[PDB]
Amino acid sequence: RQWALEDFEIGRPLGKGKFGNVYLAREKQSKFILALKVLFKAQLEKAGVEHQLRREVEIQSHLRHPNILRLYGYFHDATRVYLILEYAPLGTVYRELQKLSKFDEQRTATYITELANALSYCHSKRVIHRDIKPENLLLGSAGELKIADFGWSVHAPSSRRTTLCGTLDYLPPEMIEGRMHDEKVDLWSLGVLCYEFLVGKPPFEANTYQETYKRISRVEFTFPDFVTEGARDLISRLLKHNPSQRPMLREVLEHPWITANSSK
Ligand SMILES: Nc1ncnc2c1ncn2[C@@H]1O[C@H](COP(=O)(O)OP(=O)(O)O)[C@@H](O)[C@H]1O
Ligand SMILES: N#Cc1cc(-c2cc(C(=O)O)cc3[nH]ccc23)ccc1Cl
Ligand SMILES: O=C(O)[C@H]1CCCC[C@@H]1C(=O)O
Ligand SMILES: [Cl-]
Ligand SMILES: [Cl-]
Ligand SMILES: [Cl-]
Ligand SMILES: [Cl-]
Ligand SMILES: [Cl-]
Ligand SMILES: [Cl-]
Ligand SMILES: [Mg+2]
Ligand SMILES: [Mg+2]
Ligand SMILES: [Mg+2]
Repeated sequence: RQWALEDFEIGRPLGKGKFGNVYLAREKQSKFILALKVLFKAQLEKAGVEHQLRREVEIQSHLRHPNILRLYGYFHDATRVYLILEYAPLGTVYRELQKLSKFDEQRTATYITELANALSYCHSKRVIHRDIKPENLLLGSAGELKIADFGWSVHAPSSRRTTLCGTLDYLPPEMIEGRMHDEKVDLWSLGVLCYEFLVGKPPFEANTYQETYKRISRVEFTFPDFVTEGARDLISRLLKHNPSQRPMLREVLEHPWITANSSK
């Protein structure tokens, strides 16, 4: 029913967020292990992001998919808001990529398949994530990808602007430009992730914000020699300036490079 902080024993920090921290926690009666995303009311209020927090909570609450992190509940006290999340025990894809440097084709196709299944479910409800990046991709007990952090999620179509000075690396041209956008934004982010998984760095990475913006807007990227023909084909289809030219998620799931390398 109605949770309070006294119902949990808090453990180690699991990760740092923009508006507070995520902690491992145990519900006192059941001993059930979960993650508490803690946000500071004063920081949320100064930034004026309460409306986006309401969307994170309302959207994530109603999603039910094995590759989407569950949001079980929420509560608040005088200074903080607490999101009760499903705990992802194998950490982030971000950490996995720092350890391994780059992923082989099998691990990449498997993660892309899991991501495409999760996004296909979101898009069936016109929910667009818009913040698909390695730090927001968690790993379950079976090493399965779980999409998390619905902080920027909205119902499609939308023209809302997400980050003002944060990383642009995963954003499509229509989002960085402030244009109307839809489900196709997640398809572009899928292409950026596929490239980063195989190469170790996102395709439009640059020293400055303006140079990253320029690269994204002109779709300026090249492949290192080791990237195979099949991976180049899928990435080139996803990274199209025109969102209408981006494939459907069923086309990604049936791509010959995906079917040849996916774990299933
Ligand atoms: N349920 C979870 N299980 C494990 N680690 C988590 C969980 N949720 C978040 N984290 C960790 O905390 C970080 C921040 O959480 P996130 O929800 O993305 O916050 P923010 O909206 O501030 O980005 C993640 O990038 C990850 O490192
Ligand atoms: N549970 C919960 C929750 C609480 C707030 C909130 C409440 C108040 C309040 O009722 O006083 C003040 C606030 N300032 C920033 C957030 C915020 C927003 C979302 C959720 Cl999910
Ligand atoms: O910290 C959060 O969960 C969200 C609060 C609303 C604004 C966006 C923000 C985020 O995920 O970046
Ligand atoms: Cl605002
Ligand atoms: Cl380690
Ligand atoms: Cl919305
Ligand atoms: Cl140039
Ligand atoms: Cl241009
Ligand atoms: Cl070549
Ligand atoms: Mg995050
Ligand atoms: Mg977030
Ligand atoms: Mg990097």
